Amino acid sequence: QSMRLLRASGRTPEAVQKLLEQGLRHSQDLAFLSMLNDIAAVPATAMPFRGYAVLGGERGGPEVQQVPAGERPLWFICSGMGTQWRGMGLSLMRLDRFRDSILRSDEAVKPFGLKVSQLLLSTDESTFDDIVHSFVSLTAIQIGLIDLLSCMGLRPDGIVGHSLGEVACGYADGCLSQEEAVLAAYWRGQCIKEAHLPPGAMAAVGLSWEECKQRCPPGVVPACHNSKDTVTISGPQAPVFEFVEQLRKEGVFAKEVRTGGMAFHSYFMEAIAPPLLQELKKVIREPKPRSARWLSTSIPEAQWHSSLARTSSAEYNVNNLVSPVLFQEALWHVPEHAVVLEIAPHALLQAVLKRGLKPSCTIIPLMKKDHRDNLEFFLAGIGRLHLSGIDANPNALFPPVEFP
Repeated sequence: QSMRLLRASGRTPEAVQKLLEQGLRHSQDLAFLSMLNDIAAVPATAMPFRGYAVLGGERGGPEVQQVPAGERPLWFICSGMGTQWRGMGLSLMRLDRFRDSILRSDEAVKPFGLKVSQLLLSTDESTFDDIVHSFVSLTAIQIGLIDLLSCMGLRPDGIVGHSLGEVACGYADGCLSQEEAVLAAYWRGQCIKEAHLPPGAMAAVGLSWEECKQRCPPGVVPACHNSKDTVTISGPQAPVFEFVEQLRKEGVFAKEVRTGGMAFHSYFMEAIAPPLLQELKKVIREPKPRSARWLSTSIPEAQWHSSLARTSSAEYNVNNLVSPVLFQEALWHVPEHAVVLEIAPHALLQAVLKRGLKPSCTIIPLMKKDHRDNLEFFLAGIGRLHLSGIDANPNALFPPVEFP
């Protein structure tokens, strides 16, 4: 499985192009490429032009640009809202560190008879229609992506999650373990499955959160504060569709969100809190404290200096399911020149992230739903870190090659 990321640096664009050209004409010499990648670690101060190319496959045209001087902070965004699709991650399964993560996850769900790998390796179009399947798979993949990133020594300066994403976030913050985090996905899924709730629904709507609060029919609530003029509403299905229709009729923006007839982050879920709280309290014994890096979207800023806030307990994670997603409010804290990575099997939030952030923020997705080959895509993403001054050596992602 030849494909490699090559990164380059130099005091002139032409230096980098020439460099990339050489790697291209030595595509199959891994010892050589590994060397080139070690070389590229050079301050913009010294060598203000950086470039990259993914050798193997064809998103492989080179990218070169001038890097600006200085420190840029790295931010992890973990998506959650339904980023599932038939064949997630088989793409990335070629990276041993990734495959090893997922198998390590399988270990956590060996009981309950579920193989996340079997799930991903599956080929049934209905396979991810199951809530528990999706939930675990989503979180599995996020952990994998996190592990890939961490192997290149990438420590995030800030972490922000969205619904289920706050589980991944815990893992990223080193609050939850792989075992802990994966079961959190499982139980959250299982408790819901078992509940057999009425028919619910959710919808993205181009009103303000306040306007949403006011204009909302009874039983239908604002659920996710995605941006300043985008909010996902949530409640019993009948009225959710009725609302989205009236809204379209009057030229507001209004896109259904597939969620399996479910009203998440609403009173509906309140039913499932006590069972979930039970199970999770078993899984997260001696809960760990959350760091200042990890901004919470379940709890609002004002009650952050708080006990529920203090740690990522079963109490914290149950609250997440019930409480609304205060995402935009967290985004407000991401600084001006942040590099931001969407950690998710699909980059659903790219739109909202771009919208709720500034030209000087750089936003990098790591996977695209149904992409020809997500390794290429992910590698490209890693290339983009280079172009943005972040030091991330791809050599780490592949087997070593010393002494030819």
